Amino acid sequence: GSSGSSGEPEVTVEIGETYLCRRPDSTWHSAEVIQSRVNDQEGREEFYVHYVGFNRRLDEWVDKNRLALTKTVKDAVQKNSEKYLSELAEQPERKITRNQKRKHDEINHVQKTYAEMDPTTAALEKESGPSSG
Repeated sequence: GSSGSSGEPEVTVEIGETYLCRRPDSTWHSAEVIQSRVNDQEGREEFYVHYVGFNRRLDEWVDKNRLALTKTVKDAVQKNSEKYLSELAEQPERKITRNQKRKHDEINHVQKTYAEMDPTTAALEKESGPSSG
């Protein structure tokens, strides 16, 4: 499928780096990006590239298209021979963690009882006597 595009990325140019600038000879020639500027009156972009292999009385602004931005544009992606990103270091990756807890307890109680006993008890002694005789 794929017919209607819904959004697209925006290219970008980097200063200090070298790019392939088109030439009026069906060819491309490297050119260091001096700086970058935008036209308000015209409403376009322009990058002052320097042809490191032509003349010193050159150095002129160019257009993004005129430059080589991604394999997308180039002389021909028939062969294409280049290395890959050359950068290795401690990649950003971390995720600490921790947790703990504890709880304890114990019931308690006391009880006691008593009883009251008898102290002491007893009787006396009855008696009697006659009279006659």
